Amino acid sequence: PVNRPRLLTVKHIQDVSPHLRRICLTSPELADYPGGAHIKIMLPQPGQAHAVLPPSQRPIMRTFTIRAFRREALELDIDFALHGPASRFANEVKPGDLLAISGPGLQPASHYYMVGDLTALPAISAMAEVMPADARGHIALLVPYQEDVQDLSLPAGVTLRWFVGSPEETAPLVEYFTSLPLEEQQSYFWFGGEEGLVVPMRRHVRRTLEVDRTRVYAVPYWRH
Amino acid sequence: PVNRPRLLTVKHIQDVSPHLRRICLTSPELADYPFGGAHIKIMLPQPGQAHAVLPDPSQRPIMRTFTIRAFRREALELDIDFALHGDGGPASRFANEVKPGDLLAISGPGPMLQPASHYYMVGDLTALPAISAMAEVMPADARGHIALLVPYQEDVQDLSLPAGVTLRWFVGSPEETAPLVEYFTSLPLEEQQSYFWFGGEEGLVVPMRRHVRRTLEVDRTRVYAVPYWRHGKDEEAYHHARHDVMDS
Ligand SMILES: Cc1cc2nc3c(=O)[nH]c(=O)nc-3n(C[C@H](O)[C@H](O)[C@H](O)COP(=O)(O)OP(=O)(O)OC[C@H]3O[C@@H](n4cnc5c(N)ncnc54)[C@H](O)[C@@H]3O)c2cc1C
Ligand SMILES: Cc1cc2nc3c(=O)[nH]c(=O)nc-3n(C[C@H](O)[C@H](O)[C@H](O)COP(=O)(O)OP(=O)(O)OC[C@H]3O[C@@H](n4cnc5c(N)ncnc54)[C@H](O)[C@@H]3O)c2cc1C
Repeated sequence: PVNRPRLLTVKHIQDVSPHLRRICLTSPELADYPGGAHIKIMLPQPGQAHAVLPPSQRPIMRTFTIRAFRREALELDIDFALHGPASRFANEVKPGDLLAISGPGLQPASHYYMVGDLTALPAISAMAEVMPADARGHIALLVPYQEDVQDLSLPAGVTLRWFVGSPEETAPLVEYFTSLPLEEQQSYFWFGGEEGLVVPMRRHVRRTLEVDRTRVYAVPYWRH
Repeated sequence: PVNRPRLLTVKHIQDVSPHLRRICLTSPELADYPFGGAHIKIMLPQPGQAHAVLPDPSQRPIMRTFTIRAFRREALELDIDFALHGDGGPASRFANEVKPGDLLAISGPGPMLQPASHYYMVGDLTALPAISAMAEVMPADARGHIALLVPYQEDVQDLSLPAGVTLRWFVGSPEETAPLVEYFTSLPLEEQQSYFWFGGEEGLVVPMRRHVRRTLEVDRTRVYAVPYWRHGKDEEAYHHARHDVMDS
């Protein structure tokens, strides 16, 4: 069973940003683990010592991004957008703690248009690491604090602009992204994160432009 | 059965170069297909069959090995790139005659790009889909050298690579390997934290693997040396020769 749930150990923790914590996880069971995919982390219910994997004892599940996966080092990285059960795991985390995770569930283009918040930053960073060096386009990020503006190495022709504001101030960013000229041929639209970012941009793209099913990734990561 | 053979249909065809044909295959059976550019077996009908008979051993299909060039789960699409030629064989016939709506049976995958700081890769058009698939997931600071042998100047194509990876194209027939081999043996190679990948025709893979075995000491796990085919021999004549090359 190569997609089974696995119990992994926190190797080390790191705060790349004030509200972005990178937790490294390890286990010999990573050797046959199946780019930037999403997993479900499985947390114990209140009262349980640990997640009960396989029915009223089932764990609480949240969806997250595989930030990085190093098979040879038996290591898997998950970045937590600090702010629920997942947030209390991310705050109280200590090395040695258990986290159960599920199995996993970027397109070639000339133009990349992306928008996200801090819950979409790991997906964007992972995608940046394998982005084609000649890529063109624009990335817009809405962070809650000016001190979570952080460095993100990009291809030379991709633009990056930060927007500091609360999840409700989807207004400077959305205006700016609706203003920019967008290519509808040989392009990839990636919208992730909060409720009020994915959907304004997704109707913006299927209003002003004719692009196909396959080249619009608009997935709300949560709902305020 | 997540690795069962699946019968796919051709969605569309595309010539990325005159002798490299990207066939895009689709099926709702691709939804649970496992996740770099792995190998697969394609199953073609025998001479007396109208179509492949998926698993009476008299109805076993002919098998060829090919690379998954790209795979898009959401779109239910899988890309295989065929090195066009005119020396015959069932896979060549499938690629030449291919129309949208044609069928192709495929196996499951049998990791390709290994973590390293230096990458040294050689191949021909049969290895270009694997090398392309591996190149587009290399880190931006990866380094190394890639040399390709193609039969015609028009089959040279863009492969965007990390800035630190050299790319050098050699035009010639599969007999004419000596310029490529001279050039690649002239390059200084890192023996630590490196991955060597040799694929394509036998007369590229074997001299390069021997060069690496003579002038450096690299563990076997950091050298890929798989001859994809052999000039003048069909897969039926070559299957066990190829096994004896790889286990040598
Ligand atoms: C495919 C996918 C990948 C994701 N990857 C990541 C990832 O790598 N890192 C990551 O941090 N998140 C990621 N998310 C988002 C993640 O699901 C949310 O952070 C999750 O809702 C928070 O879990 P929780 O148990 O702390 O909160 P929940 O109990 O689920 O939500 C409770 C409340 O928290 C509030 N809230 C305040 N700030 C936030 C916030 N930043 N995120 C969520 N809720 C918030 C909301 O009002 C919500 O109603 C991803 C989501 C998807 C769909
Ligand atoms: C791991 C692996 C991955 C491979 N991936 C690919 C891939 O992605 N794409 C791909 O095109 N091939 C790939 N190959 C090679 C492919 O299996 C051979 O080209 C195979 O011989 C093609 O079968 P055929 O039926 O067309 O020709 P066959 O019936 O095997 O042979 C007929 C004749 O044509 C010659 N010949 C065979 N193939 C070629 C060719 N490509 N160019 C010129 N002459 C040829 C033979 O030497 C023989 O004389 C791969 C091989 C391996 C081992």
